[PDB]
Amino acid sequence: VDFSQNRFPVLNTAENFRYWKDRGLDRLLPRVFPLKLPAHRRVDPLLREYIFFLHSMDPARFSIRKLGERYGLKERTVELICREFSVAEFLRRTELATPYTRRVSREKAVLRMKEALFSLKLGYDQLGDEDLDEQEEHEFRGFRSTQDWIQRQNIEVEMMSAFPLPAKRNPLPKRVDVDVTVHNTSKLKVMNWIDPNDKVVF
Amino acid sequence: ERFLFLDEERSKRREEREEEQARLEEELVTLLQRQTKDRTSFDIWEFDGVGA
Amino acid sequence: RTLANATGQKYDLLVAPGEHWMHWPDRWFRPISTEYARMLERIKKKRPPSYRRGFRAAIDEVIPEEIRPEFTPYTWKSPLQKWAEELKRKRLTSHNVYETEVFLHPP
Amino acid sequence: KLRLHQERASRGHIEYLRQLERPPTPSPFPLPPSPSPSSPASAAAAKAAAFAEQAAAQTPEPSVLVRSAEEWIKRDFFFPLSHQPDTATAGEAARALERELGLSRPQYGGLLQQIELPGFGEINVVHGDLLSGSLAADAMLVPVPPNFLPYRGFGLEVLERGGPALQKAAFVEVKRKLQQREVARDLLSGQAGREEGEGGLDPGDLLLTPTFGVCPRVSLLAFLVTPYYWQGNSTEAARRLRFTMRRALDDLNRQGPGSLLLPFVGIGLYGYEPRGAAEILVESAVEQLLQVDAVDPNYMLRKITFVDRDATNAALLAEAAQAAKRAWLPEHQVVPAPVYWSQKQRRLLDVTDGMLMFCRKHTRLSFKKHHGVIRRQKTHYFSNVRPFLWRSSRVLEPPPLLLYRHSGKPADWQLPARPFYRQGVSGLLFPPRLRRGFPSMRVNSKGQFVGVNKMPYIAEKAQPRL
Amino acid sequence: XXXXXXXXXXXXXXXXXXXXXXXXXXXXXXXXXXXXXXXXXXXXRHLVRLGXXXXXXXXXXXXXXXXXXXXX
Amino acid sequence: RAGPHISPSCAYFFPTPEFTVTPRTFFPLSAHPLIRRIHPDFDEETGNDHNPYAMHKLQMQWNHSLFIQERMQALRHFRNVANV
Amino acid sequence: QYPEPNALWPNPLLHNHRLKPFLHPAEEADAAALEAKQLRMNKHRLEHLWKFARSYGMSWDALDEVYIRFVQLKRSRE
Amino acid sequence: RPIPRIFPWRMAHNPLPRRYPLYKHRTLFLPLSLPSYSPQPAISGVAVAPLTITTNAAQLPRTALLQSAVRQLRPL
Amino acid sequence: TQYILNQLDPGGAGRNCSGIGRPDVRLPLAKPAAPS
Repeated sequence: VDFSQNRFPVLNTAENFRYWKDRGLDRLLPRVFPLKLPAHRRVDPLLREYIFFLHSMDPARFSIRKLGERYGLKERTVELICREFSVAEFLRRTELATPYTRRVSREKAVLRMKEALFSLKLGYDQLGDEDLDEQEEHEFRGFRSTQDWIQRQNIEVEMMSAFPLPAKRNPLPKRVDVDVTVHNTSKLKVMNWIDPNDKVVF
Repeated sequence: ERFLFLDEERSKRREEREEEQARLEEELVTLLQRQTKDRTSFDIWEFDGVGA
Repeated sequence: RTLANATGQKYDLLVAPGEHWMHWPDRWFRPISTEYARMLERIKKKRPPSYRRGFRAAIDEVIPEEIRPEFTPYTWKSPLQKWAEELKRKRLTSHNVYETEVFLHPP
Repeated sequence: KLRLHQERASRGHIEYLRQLERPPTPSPFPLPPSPSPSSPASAAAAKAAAFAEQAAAQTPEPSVLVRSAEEWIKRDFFFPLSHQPDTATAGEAARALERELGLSRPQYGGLLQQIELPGFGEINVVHGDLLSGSLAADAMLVPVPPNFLPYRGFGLEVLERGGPALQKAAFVEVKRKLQQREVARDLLSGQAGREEGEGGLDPGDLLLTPTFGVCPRVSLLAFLVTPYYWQGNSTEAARRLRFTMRRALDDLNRQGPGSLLLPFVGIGLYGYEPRGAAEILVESAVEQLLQVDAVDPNYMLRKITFVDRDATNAALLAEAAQAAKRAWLPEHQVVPAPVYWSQKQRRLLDVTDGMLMFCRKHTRLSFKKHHGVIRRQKTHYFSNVRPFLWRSSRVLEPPPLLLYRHSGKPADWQLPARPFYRQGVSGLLFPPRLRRGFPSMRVNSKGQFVGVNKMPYIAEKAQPRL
Repeated sequence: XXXXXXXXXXXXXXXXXXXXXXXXXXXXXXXXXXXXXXXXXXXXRHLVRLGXXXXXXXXXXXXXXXXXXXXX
Repeated sequence: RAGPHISPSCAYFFPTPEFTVTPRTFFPLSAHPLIRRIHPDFDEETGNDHNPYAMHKLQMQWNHSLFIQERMQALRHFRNVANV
Repeated sequence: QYPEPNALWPNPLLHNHRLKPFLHPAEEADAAALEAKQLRMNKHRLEHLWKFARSYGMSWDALDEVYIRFVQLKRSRE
Repeated sequence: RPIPRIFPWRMAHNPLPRRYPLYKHRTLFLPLSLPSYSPQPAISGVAVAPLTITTNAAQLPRTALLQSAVRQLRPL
Repeated sequence: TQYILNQLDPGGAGRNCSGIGRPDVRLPLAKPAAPS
C-alpha cells in the first residue's frame, strides 16, 4: 500500500488533491463523464409553475429567498425559473409562438436536448438539491484556484521554528474608479464618476 | 375580518369551528361546480370578466 | 520532498499544506489494556476538561454500517419535501435498480 | 433625508469608501534571538532590521507632494516600506463629509429599527441588554436545547440567574409534556391495533413559566426548543429555524401575551449565521403579526422586540428589518428607474396578425456567423477601441437607480458600487504613490497648495493596470 | 473553596453556592479587560441534579440504563 | 508560604516562584493562514496558533540581551552597595 | 385600486366581495355605539390588511398538499 | 450612432469558443486568494479565518459575505 | 481528538458537519458504551 514518511491521513494531500484524476498513461483513455445541467432545468416543470404562481401572486410572503429555502434551490435559480416561465406563459397566452417555434440559439437547443434526455433517463427532480449559501470547501475549481495570484507563487517556502515569525505583509485593496448613478429620468441619466484616491472629498 | 367581534359571540369552539369551516367550503365548492351603483347597499355587483 | 528533506525547512504547496512535513506522533495512538489503564488513571493527575478544546470528542472504535439520512422524516420537513424524499428512497432501495435495459419499450 | 443630487453623490462616494476601507492590524514583531546563530555583523543587522520593520509597520506615510523625487527614492532604498500608505485610507475630508451627511455622526444605541403595521402592531429592533438591562413586555423568549440542559450560552445564564426555583418549574413543565407525549403515543398504538382489528421535545415546543425575578421587564419566560445548524445542508438548517419560529410565535399568540422580547434566536450555542437568521426571524415576526395563515385571526401578540447586545448583530437585524420594510410596506417599495419610467408611460397596444410578419424568421436556430479573431491587432485597437477610451481606468456599468414605487424619487438605500479588477486580483502588496490625491495641485516652497498647468497623461491610471 | 486556576484561557470552578460571585466577576472582567475569555464548568451537573430530582420516577430507569451501558 | 521574599520585579515573568511545567507546542508556528490552520493548537475564534501575549513574555524570558542588561545593572548596584 | 394582471388577478369573486359595503350584524344607544365602533375598526383593519397583504387565510403546507395531490393524480393517470 | 459597449475584460477580442465541444458548461471563476495573511478573529461565532485557496469570488461563501456586510456597517 | 476530527471533517459555528464527534449523536461503535 505504498509508503509515507509522515502520518497525515486526510483528503487534503497532493496525492488526494484531485482524487481519481489520471496521473499516468491512463490520461489518454477516452473516459465519459457525467453531463452538467442547470438546476432550473433539472427541477420538474410543475414545480417551476408552482414557484412562478407563488412569486407572481405574493412576492413578499413568497420571497425569492423563501421559495429557494422551501424548495432547496438558489435565489438565482428561482429568478431564472420565474423569468423563463413568465416568458413561456406570455408567448402561449398571446399566441405568439409555441414551445417549439421560438427561435433560440444552438447552445439553448442543445441544452433543451440535454434536459429532455436527462428526464427520459432519470426523470425530473421533484425537489431542489442545491444549497442556499454555498460553503467554504477545499475543492479544485480550475487552474486559477491553485495559486496565490497576489503573491505570484504556488509554494510557500518557510523555515522551521518553535517561536513566532515575522508577519507577512498584507495586500492593500486596489482603489479603482467606479460610476454611481445619482439622478435618472426618462430623458437623462447622471452618474457620479468617483476616484477613490482623491483626498479632498466634498 | 369584516365581522369579527360583531358575530363572534356565538363562536365558542375550535374543532366545531373547523368542521363548520369545512362544511362551508364544501358548499361553496359545490356552488362553483354547479356548471344599481349605491356603495352603501349590498346590491352592487361588478361582473368584470364574468361570461362564457 | 527532495528540497524539504535536503534543507530541513518547509516547502508547502498551497493546495496541500502540511502534506509532506506534518506527522501525527505515534504517542497519540498508543492503545492500552484495562489493568494498565486503571494504573495510569491512578498515577496521572487529572486536568479539568475545557469545553472549547474538549467538545466533539465522544468517539470510539467504529464498524461499518449503512445509513441513509437523506430521507429520514422530521416534523420540520415540509409536505413536499417529505413526498419527494419518500419517492427517492423507494427508487433507490428498489429491487429494479442495477437493471440496465437498452430498450425503452422492451420486447 | 438628503434631497440634493450633490448630497446623494457624496453618500455614494462615502459608501464606496466604506467598501474600500480596511482598518490597520498591527502585529507583534518577534524579538531577535540573543544567542547569535550567525556572525556578529549579521546579528547587529538583524536587530536594526527588526526595529526598523516594526517602526515601518506602526507608522503611516504622507502623500508624494510633501517630498521630492530624490527624497522618496532615498527613503525607498533605505527604509522598509510602510504598511499604511497615504492612498490606503479615505481621509479626514471624507470623514467630515460623512459626519455632515449624518451617516457616521452611553453603551447601547437603543431602538435601531421599527416596523409599524398600523392595525396589527409593531416590530422593534433594539441594541440593549435583556438581563442586566432589566420599555416593557409580557413574555421573554429563551431558546433551549431539546434536552433542556444547556452547557453554555444565554439559556444557561438565564437558568442560573433564575436559580433552583425556575429550574424546577421548567423541569416540571418538561416532565408534563413528556408524559402527555407518552400517553398520546400509547393511545396511537392502541388505535393502530383497533384499526387493524420517538422521544424528547421537538423544535417549536414552547414552555411558559413565571420569571422568578429574572427579567423585571417581563412577567413570563417562554422556553422554546430550537434546532441546530450542523445537520444536513444549510437549506435544512434554515428550514428548521423557520419552522421553529412559526410554531413558537403561533403558540405564544394563542397563549395570549401581547408583548414579546426576543433575542437573536439561532446564534451562539446553535451555530447559525446571523445574516441568514435575521431575515427568517424578521419575516416570521411580520407574517405572524399579519396572521397570514389564519382563516380566523387571533390578534393577541402586537409588540415584538428583537433585543441584542452585540452592535454587529443588532445592525444585521436592522438591515433585515429594512429589507422587510422594502418588501412589505408599499411606501418603502423600490423599483429600478428604467422600469419605473417605462411603466409610468405604459400603454396598451393592438397587435394584428400582419404586424408580426417580420418578427419571425426562416431559421430555427441562431448562431454567430463570423468568428471574433482580429486580423490586424494594432489596426483594430487604433481604429475601433482606442478612440472611445476617454479614460484609462476600467469601470463597469453602474448598478440601476432604485426609485420609490409610489413617488418616483430616489431611494435612501441604493445598491453598492461595482468595482472591476483585472483577472479578479483585488490587492497590491506595494501600491505606487500617486499625485492624483490632490489632482492638478502641488506644494510651493512657501508650504501652500497651488495649481499646476500640465497636459494630463492619458495612461496614468493604467500604470499598473487595475 | 473557589479557585480560578488559569492553565490557559483562564477557567474557574463553581459549586452552585458561588455562582453569583462567579457571574459578577465574569461581568467585571468583560467590562474592564475585554477579550479575556473566561469559561467555567458552572452548572451542567448542577442542572442535572435538579432534573434528576424532578424526574426521580424515570431517573432510576435512566441511571440503570447508564450503568448497563457503562458496564457493557 | 513562609520563607524569604522574592523581588517585586519578578512578578512580570514569574508571578509564582514555584516551578511548574509550562505547556509547549509540538508543531512549527507559521506566518501563513493555511499552515497555521492545519496546526493542532489552531483556534477558530482568534485564528492564531498561539497566544501572542504569553509568547511575548516567553521570548523576553528566553533572551540574553535583557538578562545581561539586568545582571550588569544589578552588578553596578551591588558595587554601589560598597559605598552604602 | 384594481391590481394589474398577475397570478391572482383578475378575480371577480374577490373583487365583488371587497366591493360589498360593511353591513351590520343581524342601553340601546350603547349597543349601537359599540356596533358602529367595531364596524369602523373592522373597516380600518381590513383596509390595512389589503395594504400589507396579497394572500392570506391559507397555509403554505396546505398549498403543498394540494400540489402533491395534483401531481399524484397526474402520475396515476400516466 | 450610439457608442458601443466595451467590457473591461474583453476590450478587444471577444474570445468565444471555436473548438469542440462547442456548448460545454463554462463557469466564471475569479480568484480570491488570501486578502489577509494575519489572524482574523471570529465575527460573533463564525470562524472567518480562511481555510482554502480555491474560493471563488463570483460564488462568495457565507463568512466572506458576512465580512463584506460588516465592513459596510463599520462606523468609520 | 477534536483537532483530528476537525481536520477529517471541518465543522463548527456557521458550518455544516456530520456531527460525528458531538456527544449528542449516535455512532456505530463495536463495544457499546455510555453516550456521554
